Amino acid sequence: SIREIGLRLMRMKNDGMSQKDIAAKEGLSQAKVTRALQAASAPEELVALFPVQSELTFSDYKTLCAVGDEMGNKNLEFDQLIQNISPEINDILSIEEMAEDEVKNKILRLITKEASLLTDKSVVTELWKFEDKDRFARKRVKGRAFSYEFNRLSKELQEELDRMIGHILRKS
Amino acid sequence: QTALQHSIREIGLRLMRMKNDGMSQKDIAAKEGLSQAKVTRALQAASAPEELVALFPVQSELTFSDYKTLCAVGDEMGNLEFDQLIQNISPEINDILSIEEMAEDEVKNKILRLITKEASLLTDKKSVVTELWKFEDKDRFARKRVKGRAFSYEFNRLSKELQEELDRMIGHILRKSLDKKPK
DNA sequence: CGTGAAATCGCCACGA
DNA sequence: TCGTGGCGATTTCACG
DNA sequence: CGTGAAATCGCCACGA
DNA sequence: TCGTGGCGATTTCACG
Repeated sequence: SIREIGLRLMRMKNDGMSQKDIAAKEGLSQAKVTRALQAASAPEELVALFPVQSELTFSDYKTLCAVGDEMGNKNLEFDQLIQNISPEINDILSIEEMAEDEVKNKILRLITKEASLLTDKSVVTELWKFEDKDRFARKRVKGRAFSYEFNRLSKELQEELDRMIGHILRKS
Repeated sequence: QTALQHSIREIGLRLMRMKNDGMSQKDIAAKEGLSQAKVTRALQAASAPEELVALFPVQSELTFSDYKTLCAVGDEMGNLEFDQLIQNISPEINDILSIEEMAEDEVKNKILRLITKEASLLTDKKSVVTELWKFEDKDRFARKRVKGRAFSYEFNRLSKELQEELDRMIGHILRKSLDKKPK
């Protein structure tokens, strides 16, 4: 709600209009001006996540701005987050019982979750999914170094997997 | 009535009887009239592990030199330990009594060479780094590491071409694992 | 300085 | 024996 | 609780 | 801008 009104007032920030005039070019209160503008800066990628953007509280957009800064504010890191929970987002959007306001709530608290542990490095990439608890394949990137890590897979696989990488290097 | 030997090992026993009555071996080397050295060498063998003493057919073809390397093996392993070991080898041990031609000559050198071997693989029981392409750079590298039933490939500072290459290639390989049909 | 849920280890056991 | 699932015991790890 | 060599990390700089 | 060797600055690691 306040969001749209925000992105709408935003364009008139770049039109060369000062909050003042706008608060008047809309019959709105200057305070509500900064409110809206502020809510309009929140990280879109997350904005989108929410299925019923109408139930978002100004506090929500605000907390979102926070989950953003504390996280730097750049795309890829978001996308990193977006996926680390993407399945639960769709998971919840499957439940039927809980109201729509309870959904966003659950969803929000979720966005503050990742934000805290992923900003406390551990950039991984579950390159496979077994139904087994222990058993895995993953890639890990950190600064100027990457590494793959598998566990509990066929010795042949290991074999196969050794043989190859040895080459790609040899191809240098 | 029974007494006096030369299977060197027996002498021990007696001297062991005596050593127990609080008698310096130095005394013994005189009481009985032998060289302190040997009196220890004696005793030394008299302590060779009874069990391991067994596995041998002709304990008479056992050389001191071995006997040492035996009690050596006696304790060198906590001194359940003896039993399990008698096992792991029991086959290949007996699997040698068969072999037609060969008496107390190369029985030892194999029975031994085994008992010890399959008795060393016990006392001592982690990651295992390895290199792939030792570079020239300071900290640029490509290694494999195996801390268990889990392996992994480590890499530092490399051409984004290299990554993708693997990235896609690893996925290539992985994917190969499985395709279901029909209808 | 406990806590429980999630990733892991440890060890048993059955088929090449 | 050696390799690989399974399943319970234990370590990790973010909270309260 | 040092103490140095080697393994890593900071960051500044150079060519599509 | 971004992706890549370089070398100083520092953290790792096994001992004495």
